[PDB]
Amino acid sequence: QVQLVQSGAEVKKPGSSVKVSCKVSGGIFNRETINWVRQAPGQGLEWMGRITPIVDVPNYPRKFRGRVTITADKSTSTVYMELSGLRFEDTAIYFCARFRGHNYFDPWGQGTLVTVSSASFKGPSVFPLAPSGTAALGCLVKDYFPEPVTVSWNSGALTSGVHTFPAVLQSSGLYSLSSVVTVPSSSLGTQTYICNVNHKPSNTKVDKKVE
Amino acid sequence: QVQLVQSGAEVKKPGSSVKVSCKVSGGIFNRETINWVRQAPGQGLEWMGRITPIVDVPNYPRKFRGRVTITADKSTSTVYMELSGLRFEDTAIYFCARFRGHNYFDPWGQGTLVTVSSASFKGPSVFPLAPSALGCLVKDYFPEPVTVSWNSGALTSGVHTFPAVLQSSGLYSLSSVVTVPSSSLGTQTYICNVNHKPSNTKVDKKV
Amino acid sequence: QICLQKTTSTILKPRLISYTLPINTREGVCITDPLLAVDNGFFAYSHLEKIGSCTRGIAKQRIIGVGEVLDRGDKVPSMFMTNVWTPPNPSTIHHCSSTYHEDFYYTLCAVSHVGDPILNSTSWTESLSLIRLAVRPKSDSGDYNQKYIAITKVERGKYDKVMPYGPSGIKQGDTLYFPAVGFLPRTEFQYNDSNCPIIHCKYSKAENCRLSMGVNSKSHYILRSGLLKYNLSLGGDIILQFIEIADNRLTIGSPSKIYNSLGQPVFYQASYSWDTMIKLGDVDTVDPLRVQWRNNSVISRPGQSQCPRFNVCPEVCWEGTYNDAFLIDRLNWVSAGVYLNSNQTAENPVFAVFKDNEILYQVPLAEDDTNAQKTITDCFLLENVIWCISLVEIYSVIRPKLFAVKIPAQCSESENLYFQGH
Amino acid sequence: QICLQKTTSTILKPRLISYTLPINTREGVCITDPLLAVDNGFFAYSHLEKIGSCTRGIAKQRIIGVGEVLDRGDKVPSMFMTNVWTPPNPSTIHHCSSTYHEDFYYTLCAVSHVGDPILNSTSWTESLSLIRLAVRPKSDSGDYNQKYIAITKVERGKYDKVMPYGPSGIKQGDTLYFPAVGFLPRTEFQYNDSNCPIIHCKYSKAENCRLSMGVNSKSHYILRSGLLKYNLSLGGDIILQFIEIADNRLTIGSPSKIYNSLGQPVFYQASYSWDTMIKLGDVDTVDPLRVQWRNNSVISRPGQSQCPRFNVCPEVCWEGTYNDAFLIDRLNWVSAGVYLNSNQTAENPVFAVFKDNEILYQVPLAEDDTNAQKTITDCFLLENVIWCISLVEIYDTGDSVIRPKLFAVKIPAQCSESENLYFQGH
Amino acid sequence: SYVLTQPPSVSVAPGQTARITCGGNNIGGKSVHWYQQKPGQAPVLVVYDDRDRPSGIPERFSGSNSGDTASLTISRVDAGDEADYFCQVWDNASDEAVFGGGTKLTVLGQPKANPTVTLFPPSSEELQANKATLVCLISDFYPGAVTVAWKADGSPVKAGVETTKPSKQSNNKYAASSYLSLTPEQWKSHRSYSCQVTHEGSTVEKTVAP
Amino acid sequence: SYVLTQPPSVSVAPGQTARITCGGNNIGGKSVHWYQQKPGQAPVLVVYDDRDRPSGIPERFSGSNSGDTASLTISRVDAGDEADYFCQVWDNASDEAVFGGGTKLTVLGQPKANPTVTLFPPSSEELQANKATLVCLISDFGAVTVAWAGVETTKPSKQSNNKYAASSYLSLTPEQWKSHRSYSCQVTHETVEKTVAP
Ligand SMILES: *[C@@H]1O[C@H](CO)[C@@H](O)[C@H](O)[C@H]1NC(C)=O
Ligand SMILES: *[C@@H]1O[C@H](CO)[C@@H](O)[C@H](O)[C@H]1NC(C)=O
Ligand SMILES: *[C@@H]1O[C@H](CO)[C@@H](O)[C@H](O)[C@H]1NC(C)=O
Ligand SMILES: *[C@@H]1O[C@H](CO)[C@@H](O)[C@H](O)[C@H]1NC(C)=O
Ligand SMILES: *[C@@H]1O[C@H](CO)[C@@H](O)[C@H](O)[C@H]1NC(C)=O
Ligand SMILES: *[C@@H]1O[C@H](CO)[C@@H](O)[C@H](O)[C@H]1NC(C)=O
Ligand SMILES: *[C@@H]1O[C@H](CO)[C@@H](O)[C@H](O)[C@H]1NC(C)=O
Ligand SMILES: *[C@@H]1O[C@H](CO)[C@@H](O)[C@H](O)[C@H]1NC(C)=O
Ligand SMILES: *[C@@H]1O[C@H](CO)[C@@H](O)[C@H](O)[C@H]1NC(C)=O
Repeated sequence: QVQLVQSGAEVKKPGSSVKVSCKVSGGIFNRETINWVRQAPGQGLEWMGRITPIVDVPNYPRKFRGRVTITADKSTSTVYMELSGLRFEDTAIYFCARFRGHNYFDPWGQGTLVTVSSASFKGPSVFPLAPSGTAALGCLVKDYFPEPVTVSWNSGALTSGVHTFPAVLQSSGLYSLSSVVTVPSSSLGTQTYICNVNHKPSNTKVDKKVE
Repeated sequence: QVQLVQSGAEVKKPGSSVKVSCKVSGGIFNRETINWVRQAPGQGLEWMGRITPIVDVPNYPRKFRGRVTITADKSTSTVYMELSGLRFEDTAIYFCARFRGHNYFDPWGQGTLVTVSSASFKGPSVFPLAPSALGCLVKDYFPEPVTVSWNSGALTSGVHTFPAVLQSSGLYSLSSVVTVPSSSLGTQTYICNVNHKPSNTKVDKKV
Repeated sequence: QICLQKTTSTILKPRLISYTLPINTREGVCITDPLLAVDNGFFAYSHLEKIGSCTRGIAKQRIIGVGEVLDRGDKVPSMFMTNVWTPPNPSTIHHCSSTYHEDFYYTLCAVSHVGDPILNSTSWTESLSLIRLAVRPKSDSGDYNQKYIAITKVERGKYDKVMPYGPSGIKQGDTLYFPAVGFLPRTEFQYNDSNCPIIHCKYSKAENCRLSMGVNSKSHYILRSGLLKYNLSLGGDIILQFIEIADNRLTIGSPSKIYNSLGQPVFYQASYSWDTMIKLGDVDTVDPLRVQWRNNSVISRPGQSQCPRFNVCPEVCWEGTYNDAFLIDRLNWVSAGVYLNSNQTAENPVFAVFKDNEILYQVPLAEDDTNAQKTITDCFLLENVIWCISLVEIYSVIRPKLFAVKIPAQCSESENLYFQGH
Repeated sequence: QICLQKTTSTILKPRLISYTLPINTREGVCITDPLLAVDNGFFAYSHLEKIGSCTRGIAKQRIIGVGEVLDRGDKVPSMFMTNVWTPPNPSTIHHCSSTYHEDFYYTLCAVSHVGDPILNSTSWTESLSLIRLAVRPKSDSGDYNQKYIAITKVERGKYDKVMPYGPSGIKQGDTLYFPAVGFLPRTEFQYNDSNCPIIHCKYSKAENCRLSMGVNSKSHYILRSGLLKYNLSLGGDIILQFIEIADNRLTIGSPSKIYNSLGQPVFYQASYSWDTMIKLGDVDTVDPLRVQWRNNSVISRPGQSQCPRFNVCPEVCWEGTYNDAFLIDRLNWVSAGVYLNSNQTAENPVFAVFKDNEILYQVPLAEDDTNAQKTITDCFLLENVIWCISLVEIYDTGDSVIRPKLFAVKIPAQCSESENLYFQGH
Repeated sequence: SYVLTQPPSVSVAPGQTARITCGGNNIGGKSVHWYQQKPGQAPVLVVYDDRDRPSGIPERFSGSNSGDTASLTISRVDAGDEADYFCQVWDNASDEAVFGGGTKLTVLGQPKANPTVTLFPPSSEELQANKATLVCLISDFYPGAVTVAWKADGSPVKAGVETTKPSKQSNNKYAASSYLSLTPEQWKSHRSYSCQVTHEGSTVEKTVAP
Repeated sequence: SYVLTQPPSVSVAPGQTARITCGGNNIGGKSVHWYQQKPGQAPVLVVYDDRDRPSGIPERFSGSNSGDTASLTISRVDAGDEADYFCQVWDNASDEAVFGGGTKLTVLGQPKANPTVTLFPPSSEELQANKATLVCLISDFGAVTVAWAGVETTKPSKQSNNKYAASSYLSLTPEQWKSHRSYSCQVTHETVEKTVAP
């Protein structure tokens, strides 16, 4: 029943640092051994270190030397991974994971995408894709950086017929994506449709009514 | 992982010297063996020397002894290479690289260009290239680089800035041409904006 | 039951389990002089942490800790400390030994201002102390959790001095027994040189057995293994009573352990001289102490040039390492432990399951040429599965690591059906 | 494990590894009398710098250093010095020998005011000292990093004097053993001339073995190899005890070394007289010292006129060089070392992997014929790859200097470039 | 440092058995565990202890380990089994986890599917922002390869276009997008714009007009 | 001292196999290492110790060394394999690294596109400066030969759409630009001409 939930995506300048959190729920926090593992684009999984709160002394592989600092807070049932001196190659999804059988990992946190970049963050502009059996309407999530963005419809109430398309990278170094929903033409007059756009890196949320 | 970041480009007169830096991050600074390798145009790579900061005694091939000085600063985790008595033939990209296996290099720095010339810094002359496409001739500047924008960045479509040419005088020229609708000549103003930051010259030319 | 056939190494897959314990390894620090005991789902552990050299570094901390061994749901034994105590002046605490009884581990140690008493025996004034630690401590409970006792009455018979000498002991009812050693003046030690087996040993002399009962041929003391008995029924200030080991297959007093397995006591004595084959067996009587040593031909210990691994000819030598084994099957007399697979160096730890004359299956714990020293193995049932936990001193510096190894109940289903039939 | 077949091909590719150590050449300085020891991921190193002549120049500096042998992540052994000591009168320190134990290398040296005691034996007053160096020295923490001890108690039995004599020794438990030599007056030496093996040697006389047990036929002393034992458990005053080598295949006392390989000790003794085939073997007993010498027919050493390479007939000879070898496989008795491929001159270092009667594979360490002298080879595992480090005393062409160079050579696990489907079939 | 070696990719037909190997020196002496990772999400444990299945994992997933090669065998391969598969051991010598490089499982030869195309003009709000974007969304096609070309009136449009790589949807068909960026003057200066999508020799087309 | 000899150029089409050589006297006795360098970038190690691959380098890169010839063979060559490939040894005699001359590998990933020539006469403003420059701009074409002798021509570059662009200038005197009545530049690619008259 243990569950691991990580903090949201971030963007950082080279040379800076980032601190990712893994909130542990549903077990004896003191005796859980929490490991960190990262995954860079086009590469595999890389072990980064671990800690057991009752011992509270982390271990790391020597590849990362002094760059990684792992801590634990019994206050919050939270383990933190901090990575110093960020480099472009540190752009990756960072996972926490619980040690089992003294050998394997189960379960895993959902992952945190950390982008290191010279360009600062930028939240998106959101424009409505007005519609026309079924009709098609959507939201244009334009000119954001970096990934990722999440789109939901009617705060999650509507998920049937919702296609959120992967993003395009453009000349500017900015991304755009679109999310559309196919819907009975009949209800267009009376049913309300709102796209909920979230860009964690820029700390921006947007709600937009589409009609 | 070790990574190697070098200082920026340098333009130097013959007979002067230049000091290039190689910042080492990751690894263990005192025990990394940093080599220097230069790449002259139209010529292979050439080993120049090395240092291991725990020993702090560099060594060089006999070619470069007396002209190359390599030092290490553990307080900044930086290795330096100084080349004195510069000649034209020292024009090259200089790389640092970390020794591995007692035999190969991994990784390399991004490289530092060193250009050696008798020329003095000089802003360019800009002559309009009239259509019968239209362009701007950025002539007789030194050193590289210039940047050309049109209508102050408002026109980024249809513009091709060609790479420069180096004449016997030691000064560069280049051209930037923009293709525009044959009808647009009447009611659209085309201005190329040339910036030569090395000489701190900006020119605005209406074409 | 267990696999009783010779089998390849892949049937054993040891795992490291010391990451849940404060064995905080770091550069510039050495963790030395360890003990492990495992009893009734609890454990005792001790070490000495030094800043710098394992040998010459400043003593920072001696921990004496207890905890529980439990299945967290993933069907493996995990160790968590529950109660830890640190004595003042850790450089003075030597040769600790731990015994479990009901609510507590009782740990008996020597106090010394002259270093290791074994190598400074004519200068060491006998001085012992005991710390009692509850395995399940409770809030606001007086001295239930931690209770210190310095011993001041020791019955030692003809011995000048006695001392704990081994990692762990046993209870019998409400009487505790610790592995121990007695220092007897050599001039008072009588040994018939006809008891020295030198036939087919061209270079051995008949005097060699008696001379090798001390750490050198002219030592002031000889050393005799035994037990220190601590009978909780007497009450008040503890009187420890020394019980000497009987003289069957007598070798120099050395670190030993006594433990219960399948309802009966078993004894292991390290081979610190010329009889280099492993010394263990079922205890015949506890007082007077007499062990039915196995005639084991397959497990030995690394030595030096005079008494190397597998030597059986009497010589004057003080050589060897403590590498114990734990009986896991009395009917077939199968034991499990870590030996050092090397002749004249302390290297190459190998976890093995063995009978008197055959290693059934075994697996290296590390690479060829890995330095390793003391090993201490204890096995138990976790639900209906046999597990062993082995503390191994192993080698940037030598450190105690704890391994856990599941013992296979059968060799394979087809072998099981072939041999059992029915 | 290792390639066990003779291979004419190029499976050895030695690499230079001194560039990480403070061995820095200077014009006009000769670097002489080196030592190398390697144990448990640490090393000891020594040399003498002389201004001018290697033999008659001004003693500048005697380096005695220790350090670490690390795998930095590129799967090769790299050497970093951690602790260096230099005595203030470098001309007086001779014949250092290093043995590792726990935190330290212990280096035993001879102290002399009459030059090399081997060449001035009657005039040398026996004087021995030890420098102890932490392999990982620590701040504050006094006396631990460096400690100098004059030895006052030496048990030498029937020998008039004794001395360390070889680059490195071994520990067993808490006892140290250094290769050493004892000086015995020639008049006290008992030897039966009929045992001298002259049977098929037309020009050898029965007296030849006994005469060549000293550095010349009329020498006041004969030399006998052995060990100097130092038991660290005793405590208090240091007591060195000499252990003479047994008289099976006895040659003149000469630089030797004792080392552990695969869990047991092994001995090499340099061939400094008429028996020129390599002397090495498993040690049967350390005390008394007896070696089970290999009957090796392929590895020898260069000599001079009377005892050239491969000579086996007794002669009156004091000639040869120290070129040791390190056992890397006991089951098949395979060893690795550098030998000098020349008959009457010290020249042409070749790294070779060999059995008693056949060289399996070998590579020259220099690209043309090159003067070289002493070589010292120590091998060990990096994970599960066998590596050897060899110190080679050499004339270095690049800078016109005499100096030690250090090579690292990976021993191949596979014999062949490919699997060979002809021999194995389908 | 222990090293695991996996093939970079393995491809099977639907319903076949897929075999992913994981090589290492005497790997059969180590415990081998396997994780299934899809491009977005966290790894999922599919085999542990060489050959055991966690709760909720289909029996179709089974592992073995012996000698120098461990293997994950997937029976009756589903298109939803497309993922990157990582083997993992714990190296007792360095005391750290080691992962193989991962093996991407492609299920080749799935049923062919024609793309659905939807094209949106610039919105009034965007036009008020002094920009214009044409949005062409392509969904539900297989295989995952499309070429898109924009036409303004008749002429082709090469500037301003940005098109995605195809990526798999949850239903195992592909989706992709292409964006034509114009100024509001360009959008008004032409009569119609067209997004043309070619897949497997056929073409679907949509057009918008200001 | 020691010399490594590499072929200057090789051309392979996508999907095929490219084999780069590096020759040296008994190079089979030394360890040979290989680096990939793309224009304006740092070299990247792709093969070390004759035949071993670094992490992150795909299995398609293979290396062999024997006799007097070491080889780097790239299987199923992508366009992204376009680079200069250098071999390297460490010469134990001189104690120095030695590099081969490098082999320029070209992947023919596109159809043969032919140039677009634009010739500009000397501006009136330039002539008032007592100078004259005719500008010969060649775009959207892998290499060409320009023909007009005070000439300065650039080496071909690669555009944002993976095509070749180059320039060539002609420095003439104003009295010389006025002396004649026609000037032309021919561009030869696998010619095309432009003319300007004062
Ligand atoms: C014995 O004790 C004395 C102090 O009483 C100490 O100096 C000496 O080092 C000790 N010897 C050993 C072997 O520990
Ligand atoms: C070293 O001395 C100790 C103390 O007397 C002794 O026990 C041991 O046997 C000695 N070792 C040797 C090799 O003589
Ligand atoms: C312990 O002491 C009690 C009380 O004297 C006695 O009854 C009992 O037999 C003793 N047990 C042992 C094992 O000596
Ligand atoms: C070992 O052999 C002896 C006789 O040498 C015998 O007395 C003893 O009982 C044997 N041990 C066992 C466990 O049978
Ligand atoms: C260890 O000693 C035994 C017994 O003498 C011998 O058979 C074996 O060969 C030795 N092992 C090694 C590696 O020397
Ligand atoms: C040898 O000793 C004698 C006697 O003291 C001395 O005269 C001579 O100089 C010494 N030789 C050397 C080389 O020091
Ligand atoms: C000397 O050697 C010869 C031949 O080995 C032998 O006959 C003789 O007995 C030995 N001893 C003496 C004292 O001659
Ligand atoms: C060498 O040969 C002799 C016989 O000449 C033999 O006694 C000795 O054992 C041999 N050495 C070995 C086998 O190591
Ligand atoms: C060295 O001596 C051997 C044996 O006498 C002889 O065969 C050979 O020709 C000489 N020269 C060499 C090996 O170069």
